[PDB]
Amino acid sequence: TYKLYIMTFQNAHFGSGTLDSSKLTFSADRIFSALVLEALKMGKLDAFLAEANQDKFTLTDAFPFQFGPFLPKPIGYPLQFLALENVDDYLNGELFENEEHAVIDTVTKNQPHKDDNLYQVATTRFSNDTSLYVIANESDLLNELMSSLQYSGLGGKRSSGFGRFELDIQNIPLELSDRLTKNHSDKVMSLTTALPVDADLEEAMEDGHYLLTKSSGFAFSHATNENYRKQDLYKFASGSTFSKTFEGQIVDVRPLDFPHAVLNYAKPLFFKL
Amino acid sequence: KKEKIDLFYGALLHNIGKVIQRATGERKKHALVGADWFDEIADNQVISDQIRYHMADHLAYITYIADNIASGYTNQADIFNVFGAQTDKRYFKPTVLNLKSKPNFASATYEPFSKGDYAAIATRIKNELAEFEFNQVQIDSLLNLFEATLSFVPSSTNTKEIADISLADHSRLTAAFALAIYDYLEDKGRHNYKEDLFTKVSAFYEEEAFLLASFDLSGIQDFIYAAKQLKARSLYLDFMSEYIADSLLDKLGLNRANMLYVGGGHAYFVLANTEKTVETLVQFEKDFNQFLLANFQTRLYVAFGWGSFAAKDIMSSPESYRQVYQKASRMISKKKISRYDYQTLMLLNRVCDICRGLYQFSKEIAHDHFIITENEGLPIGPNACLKGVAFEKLSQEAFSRVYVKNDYKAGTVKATHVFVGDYQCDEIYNYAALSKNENGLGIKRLAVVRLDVDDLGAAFMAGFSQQGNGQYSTLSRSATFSRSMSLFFKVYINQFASDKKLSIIYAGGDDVFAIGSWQDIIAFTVELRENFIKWTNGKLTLSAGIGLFADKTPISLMAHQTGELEEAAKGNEKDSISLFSSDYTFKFDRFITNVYDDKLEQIRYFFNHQDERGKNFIYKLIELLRNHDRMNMARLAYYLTRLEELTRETDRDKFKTFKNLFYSWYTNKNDKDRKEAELALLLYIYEIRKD
Amino acid sequence: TFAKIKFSAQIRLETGLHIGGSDAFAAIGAINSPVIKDPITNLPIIPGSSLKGKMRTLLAKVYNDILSRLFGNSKDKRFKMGRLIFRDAFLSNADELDSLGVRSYTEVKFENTIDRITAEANPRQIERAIRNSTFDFELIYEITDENENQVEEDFKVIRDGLKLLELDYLGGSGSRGYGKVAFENLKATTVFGNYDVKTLNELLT
Repeated sequence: TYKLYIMTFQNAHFGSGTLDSSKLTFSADRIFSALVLEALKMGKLDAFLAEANQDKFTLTDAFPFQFGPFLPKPIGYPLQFLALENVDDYLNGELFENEEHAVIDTVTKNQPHKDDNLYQVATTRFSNDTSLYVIANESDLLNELMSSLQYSGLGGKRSSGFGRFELDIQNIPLELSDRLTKNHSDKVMSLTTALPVDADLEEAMEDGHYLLTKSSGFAFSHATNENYRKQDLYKFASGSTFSKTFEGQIVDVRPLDFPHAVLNYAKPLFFKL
Repeated sequence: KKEKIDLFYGALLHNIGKVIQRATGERKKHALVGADWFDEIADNQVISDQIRYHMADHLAYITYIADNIASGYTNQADIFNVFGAQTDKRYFKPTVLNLKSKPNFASATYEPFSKGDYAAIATRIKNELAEFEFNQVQIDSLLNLFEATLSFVPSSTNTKEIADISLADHSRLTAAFALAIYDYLEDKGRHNYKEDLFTKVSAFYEEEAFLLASFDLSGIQDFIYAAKQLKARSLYLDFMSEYIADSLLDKLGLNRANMLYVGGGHAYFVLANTEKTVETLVQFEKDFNQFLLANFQTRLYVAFGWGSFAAKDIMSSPESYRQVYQKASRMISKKKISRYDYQTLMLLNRVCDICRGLYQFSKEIAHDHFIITENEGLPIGPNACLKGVAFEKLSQEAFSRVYVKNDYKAGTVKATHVFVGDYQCDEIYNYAALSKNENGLGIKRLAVVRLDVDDLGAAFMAGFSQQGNGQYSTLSRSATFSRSMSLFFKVYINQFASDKKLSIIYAGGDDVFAIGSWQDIIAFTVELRENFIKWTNGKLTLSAGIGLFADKTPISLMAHQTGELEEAAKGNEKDSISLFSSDYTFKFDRFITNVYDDKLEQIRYFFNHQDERGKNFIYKLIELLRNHDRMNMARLAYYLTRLEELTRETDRDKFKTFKNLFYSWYTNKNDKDRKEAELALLLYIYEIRKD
Repeated sequence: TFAKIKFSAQIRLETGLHIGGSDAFAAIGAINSPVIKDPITNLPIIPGSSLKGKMRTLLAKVYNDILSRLFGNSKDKRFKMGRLIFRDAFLSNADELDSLGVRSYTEVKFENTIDRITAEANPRQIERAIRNSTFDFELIYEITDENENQVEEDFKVIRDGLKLLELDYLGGSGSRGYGKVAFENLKATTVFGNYDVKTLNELLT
């Protein structure tokens, strides 16, 4: 909708299931949980939840930004990322390279006294020009929380360096912003990990070309004293193309008998093609 | 079913006279010879009359049309005569599959005989055959008998274009088409006559019967990744890829030999093209995928896809055959993208059970007989459990997956052979504490091979595209090529690992992963490549990465690092081996005939026949090979001439010969003989290190 | 009252350091222990985990809570991920080492293991950084509602943990050299929010 949110990382960690494997990009789950925790660290959780439950609030997944915006590959029409100029060139039939945006390398770490803790952490070290840019509805609240995030890191194993970034809030190129909708009816692509409400699951599962991601893991909490695993949901990945747009939800994936709500941003944001 | 069983046995014994026409030969027709030889074997009137009239009793016309659609003295040609070079002949020598002996690599000089030992094979057939029940229970072991014996004798063997497919594959594919014809005709209902549309008109060829079904066990590779347990997990997926085929043919009115390619994840079939078949395919796909949801939860997914092809599409035509595979793989890819039913995700979104099973199966991995039980453990299907048993048995079987033997293990009924597995010599925590030679010197190093066939997915459907724009590319040639690759990489590898201190964890041709002890690991890789290229006469090659690791290390880091090595080998020319590192990626032929057989023998022959030069000279040569300025040529020249004079004048001549060889492959500009010499010195100074 | 009051210093190696690596294939005469490095720039780094753990184990020797709220604890519900974000440290003086003539940013120290009788040696090549390398060190501390009674006490632990890391080695094969380090230019500055940094920069330096 509104402006991009360019994020220059230099050694982040975006774990996909295991600590030993980073996945070069983070879904809207992770940026929304990051904004919720940075709003809870400040005094403004309820204002951000009032903005997020409102319909106009958008978040999309992170995609590489070496000089221009990239987009996920639309599943099934003719890679994993396309230049914003090369989307319509790809969809009519062409071939591209999956450009090296980062080096995903593992580092061996230990805990020396314990003599059984010998672990590895996979790090996506970006390549001196690549950033990630969530697309969002611009607000003073959101820029406040996002410029708070850039000194608090993003992803996994932060407080050990991994994930600390810096902002550039740039306007959208005008050939991109034409194609960002939520209510179009013909041949649209989700560029965020969404999940339809049950009235649209039928129409999305029938005429939709998609991918499943299992969003699971532990629920971070300052109020539980032990760590409980979330409710392990499955959702449509980025680049999933559909018959038309759907209306998604913020899934409550709270543990059983749990104090606060563990949310999950699966509201969509779409790209026309 | 009493019609279909007799139809199947007659369709396999279609051409059994064509081995009896050879052993104790005559001039009379092979149909009469087989149909009179079969009369001395249990005297089934329907099957014998079907053999009487296969090459001219409604059942015999099915066999007559099945021979025609299956088709499309002189010894059997090899299947790799047809790939991308029109220059070899290289025929076979028909004896047996022994399954525990050395292969019969096709020689270029075996074109002549085609007569010698067929009496012994015919006596084997008469011996195991004649006392037969011809029920549907014994419908299984006759295919195993044919692939054991008739697999290296040729088919019709006249000088015409085919010359290649065996008798055990022509008969197999004929039984496939015959059962498909019988199902299409009996579920269309009209069968009066069978002869009324087949023998008298050829308008039956131009309509869509015969759906070629297929599937793909997606997520097989990431499911696999405490190392014998990894072999057990890969073999678990292999038996699942068998049991899907077996149960899908059980739900139909079929058995095996309605089958093609198996192994890995892919499999291909030939079915009826009735409505009954496609609704039971959709039903079986739904049922097995909700099984996989119940146990594996999207880590595994079966996607059946199919294409209905007319009979004249295979008869010839070169492009519509790949169009049939295109329709198939398009449906497979569509269901691979669009995984699930609606409520199977709605219901889905709101110490261990099967890992205890895989632990017990990792215990039972050492057996040979594998049994399908109702409730024993290791579920491999809806209402199915999988157990590994010895001959202390006879507890409620439903199939017996006998192991790679398939003839001596084929003594029990209901025996499907499986080709996987074997040679775990010692446990993996001892392979680096070995190597430990009898002289007592060598470096304590695990090694691991990952080798794969280069250009293999291109090979299965485009290898036969070269020789002729009107490409050969039969259904039967693709079947025999897949059978050759599964017969090489999953059986014969256990004989190339005969006494070589290693353990082969999994092997399918798509990837072969073999941990072991490093001298015999490199020897195993060299023997595997040379035996492979004698097996295939080039035109199809393999590339390998051989890591090297100390003991007490993981097998995830290890497998990943040598995966990076095999990928750096893939990037070279995809015919290449990368020993130990991201450099050192040699071509495989230069590694064999210019590192082992040329440079390292000339290094070993020097340093074991002289006493004055030792390790220190070798280390200082390794450094000059590793730096290599223009100045280090002069510095190496000075060093070697300076060590000429220091020798005893009795070894000054032999040191002078080594001086000339080392300086000549140091100052060679081409940079081949320099890094090859560096690796030869690394291996030599590895294999002579003490404790 | 939410503030982030980022510490920024210069890690000058007063003895060259060797913070480890990942065990890979080493050849015969090659390096038996290379340093951890940047994959894209091939320069020596100091990971933030190797200052967090080192400073934490040094402050655990002094302070027995005070320690859990700076370095986190997966138990103790109020101190889970507490109040400090470390960062990887990269070479700040890459050009000042090109000025005074230095070929490589790493040295290779040859070394051995004379093994008591037989008294046969056993060599070793380990890679170090060099002893005028200076690394751009950052450390983000955070102010919140629970902080405001205990902010001053959390600087007499950070400054004390840097003073301890001075007179200890840092990251690797120390206790026989290898780790001596000086912190230059301790200064704190608010990079988000509002907090007076002049009161603790007096307590620093």
